[PDB]
Amino acid sequence: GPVGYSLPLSPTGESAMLTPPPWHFSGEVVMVDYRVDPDAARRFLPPGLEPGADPGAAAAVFATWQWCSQDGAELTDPGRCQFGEFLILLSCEFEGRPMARCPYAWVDQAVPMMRGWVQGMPKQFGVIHQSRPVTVGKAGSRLAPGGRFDGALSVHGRRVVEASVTVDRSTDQPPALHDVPLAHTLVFPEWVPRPRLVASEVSDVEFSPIWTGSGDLTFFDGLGDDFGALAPLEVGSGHVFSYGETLHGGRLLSDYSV
Amino acid sequence: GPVGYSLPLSPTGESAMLTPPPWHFSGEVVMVDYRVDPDAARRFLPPGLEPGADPGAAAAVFATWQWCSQDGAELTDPGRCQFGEFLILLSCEFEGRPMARCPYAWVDQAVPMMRGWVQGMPKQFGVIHQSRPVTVGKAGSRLAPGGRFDGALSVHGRRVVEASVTVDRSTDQPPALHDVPLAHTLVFPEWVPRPRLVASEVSDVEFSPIWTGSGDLTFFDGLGDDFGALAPLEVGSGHVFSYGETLHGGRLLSDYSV
Amino acid sequence: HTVAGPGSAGPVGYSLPLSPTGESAMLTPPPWHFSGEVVMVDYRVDPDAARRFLPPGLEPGADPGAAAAVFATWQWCSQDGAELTDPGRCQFGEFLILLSCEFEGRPMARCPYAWVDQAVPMMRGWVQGMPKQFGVIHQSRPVTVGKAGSRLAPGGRFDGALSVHGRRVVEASVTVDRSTDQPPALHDVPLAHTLVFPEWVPRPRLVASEVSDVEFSPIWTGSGDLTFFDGLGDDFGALAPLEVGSGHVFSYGETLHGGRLLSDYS
Amino acid sequence: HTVAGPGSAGPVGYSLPLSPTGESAMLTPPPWHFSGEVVMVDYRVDPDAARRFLPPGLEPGADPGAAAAVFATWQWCSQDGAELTDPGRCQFGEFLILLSCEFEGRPMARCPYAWVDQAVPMMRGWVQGMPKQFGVIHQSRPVTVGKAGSRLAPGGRFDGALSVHGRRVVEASVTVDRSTDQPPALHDVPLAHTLVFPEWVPRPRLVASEVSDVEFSPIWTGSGDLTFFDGLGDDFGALAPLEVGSGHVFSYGETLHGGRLLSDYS
Repeated sequence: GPVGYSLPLSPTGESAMLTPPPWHFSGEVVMVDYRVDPDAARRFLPPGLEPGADPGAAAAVFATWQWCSQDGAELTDPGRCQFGEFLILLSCEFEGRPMARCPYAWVDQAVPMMRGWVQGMPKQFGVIHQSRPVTVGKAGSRLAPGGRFDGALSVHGRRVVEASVTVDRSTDQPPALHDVPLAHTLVFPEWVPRPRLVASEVSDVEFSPIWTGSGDLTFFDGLGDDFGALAPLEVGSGHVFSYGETLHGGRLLSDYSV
Repeated sequence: GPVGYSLPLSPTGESAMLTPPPWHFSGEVVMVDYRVDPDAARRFLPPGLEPGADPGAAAAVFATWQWCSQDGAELTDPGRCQFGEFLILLSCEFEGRPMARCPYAWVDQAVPMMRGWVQGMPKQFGVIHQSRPVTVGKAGSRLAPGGRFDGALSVHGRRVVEASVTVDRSTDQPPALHDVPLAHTLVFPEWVPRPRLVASEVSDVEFSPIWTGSGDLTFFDGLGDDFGALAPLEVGSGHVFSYGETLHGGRLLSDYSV
Repeated sequence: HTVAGPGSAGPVGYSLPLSPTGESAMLTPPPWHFSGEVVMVDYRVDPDAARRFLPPGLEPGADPGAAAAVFATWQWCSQDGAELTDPGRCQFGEFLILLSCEFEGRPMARCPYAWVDQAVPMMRGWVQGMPKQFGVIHQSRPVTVGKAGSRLAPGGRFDGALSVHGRRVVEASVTVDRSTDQPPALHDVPLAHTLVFPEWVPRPRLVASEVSDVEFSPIWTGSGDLTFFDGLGDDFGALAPLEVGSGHVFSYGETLHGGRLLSDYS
Repeated sequence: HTVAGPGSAGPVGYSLPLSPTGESAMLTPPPWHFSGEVVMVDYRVDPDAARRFLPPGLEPGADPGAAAAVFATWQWCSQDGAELTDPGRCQFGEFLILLSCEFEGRPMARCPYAWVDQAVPMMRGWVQGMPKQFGVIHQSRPVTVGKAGSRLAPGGRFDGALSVHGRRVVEASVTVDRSTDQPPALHDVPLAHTLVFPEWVPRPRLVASEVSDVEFSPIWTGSGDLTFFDGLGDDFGALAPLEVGSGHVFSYGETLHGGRLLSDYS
């Protein structure tokens, strides 16, 4: 019968929408650390995932990614290997180890959306805009003190998040929530339901120098009251940097069996 | 902990991308029946699904849909309740009962894509164009003898299917492959794998008068050799009609257990 | 040199890009035929605000406060019908504002703002003086089978929405009650546009679009709802509804031929 | 009446839509600043075919067969920089063909075809005579961390693709070998355009775009590859490569001010 890593199944397996991991990623990030209501954050954490050592720590993350499979084949089709993304990250712990929970994420390409659900990452579809550094001319900012970088998310035609970073300095200190394991819930609707708590296993994590400065972040109505509960109480530092990793698969944290 | 019919989980369950079934559909269809190589068709049928009483019968189906949940809430946001689709259908049987297998499908909205995978329908993302009947002016065709209606699919920026129907007459005979149960394979990649063969349960199936005439159908390179194997040997009748149904859930055909 | 014509040298075309045979041109010469589906809401505008969008030569409407918000989806083609076989090339959606005005005692409509979702109609709009910009436009379509939508029948509801640069800026709804053969007033009068294009190295002209073979389906009418939201600026905001009137759902056809000069201001 | 200026009556603006304050206009007055990333392939074109795209006044290039296929992504803003805070408003991608030509002994480039993926740049292109249509344009970006891409270093590969109306019509690749400070010839000369807009109720002018503060990063050069596919018509097809030369990857900036008249054909 037909086969494949994913649908659609086909006689040779080549038609599958997704390729088996590992996948490599190289991206550009614009990120704002912020303070969330810890009581609201707790309600997005499933059983086994406990409040951060700093329960109020969150982040809003804009990124643009290029990705490919182990053979690098997607790289020659920039239309197939690129996507933009906006995510929320919440600080948490599993058995005393710091992690990040991603309660919400939006992307602008279908393959990364479906591949997100594969790993338990709750990706939906949206329109994501992000400033890029320039090195010539005047139409933009440089990676240098005073440089400003903006991000915006619209979902279903409504502008729901805007963020800005004005950088002051370069550091080798990665933003905390972008240098911990991500703990997701693997679950898929039952058509004819055993959620599992899992962590994504990554290797070869690499950061450019991090440009950091002041952050600004605003949420707007249009995603519902549940999302609104994660709006910033206060906004902290912003970071602009490049990031790479190899994403290998999942490790089971808990299947909630007894 | 947070809940929901699907990701993202949230404290009240409202953030979920998908709503529980049943879902209602009302659509406009442009469909071409064609002859496929029966040996190529057989290779797309999983265990338990056997060749049609007419193994060579296939169809190419363009449709535009409006859909909503039981409460009808999506209908007031046309941007959320509409999508376009192109599908291939192959004739098959399960335990002596005629069904259709959908080996390939493309849609232009994320919610229907993910909801397709929920039901085992192998939807990917593409750009789908479809002619619409007009009732005034000269810029189009009427639902009347001589009226022509076109469909086109581009995937990753490549034009891969084009079809046309010129209708001759109205009938009350639904196209065979659009009036049988659909048999899908429920399977999702294993991140840390028990495919199931299922049929979609529908009710309240309704057709407009069917306008039927000559069909034309062309495949072009750009989807791979596996897809190419399903190219038409011969092209038969085309049909233009409206269609409604309520989609309730799955029934298990086989879980391949022993 | 740019007109295909006797002894012409350079490349030619009705529009850019010019090419040796003229086939490359983005636009085709008129006439163009249109067949569309409309969801329209009549509303009351501040007449003093409306007046400031009317160029010299155009006087306030017989009812100066009469306006309309118009959602439409179109199919179009040139005389040879060639575009109709490529639905991806011959379809677009649109949202327009219309204001009641008059030229020398004759009712017309001014379109101060329009958004479309395809480039060819956008440019062709500028050619005729219609001020089209790009946006995302959604519109309900009647259904005839199933439950997922409304029928053209009493109680049927039809919605429209416009987003521009990722902000939701107009939402409209009509719930129809009854059918009539009375076309909405602002959809059955000449449109008066201003022809002007930026100077790179301007002399505006007031023109009317000449159309023929105007055709309406039966008109389904009932209550309208209309809301403007921030994101298009205060100039646009001045045209927000004071009160919202009847909504209309109908099909429309016409042939558009070219422009007639109302004034070149000499 | 359409210029904001002393005693002006009607609505005003640099372009449509006109409005009481002029704020609604789709376009802003120049100058505009550009900062971009380019992936370009030099190629050999049929010189006799190229000649037919050159209007009177423009002579064949010193090397008549020299052409280029250019992929670029841009950020742009007006003098006040206001657009830069809305990345969704200030970015676009582009694919262009360039042909070598001369005006009165001076090297220039003719752009017979261009496609962009945003409406404002499309219209602003027509304003300056650059024949821009709408398309989908993809372009590799260098990476500096990780494995999912190429570095600006020997062996780095960068790709570009154009689809128009859902058909894949151009694909290009560069594999870079070495860095240089020598800008690609067709990206460091004035562009000579034809100003023409359809008449609704045409007098073309040959113009050059005036730019300042032209700036190149170091240029990464190596082998180029370039393939045209059917779907843009035979006029465009005539410009397909006979042979493909060097590819170049670099960053580019300039300020664009306005047009200079080369000939109004009087």
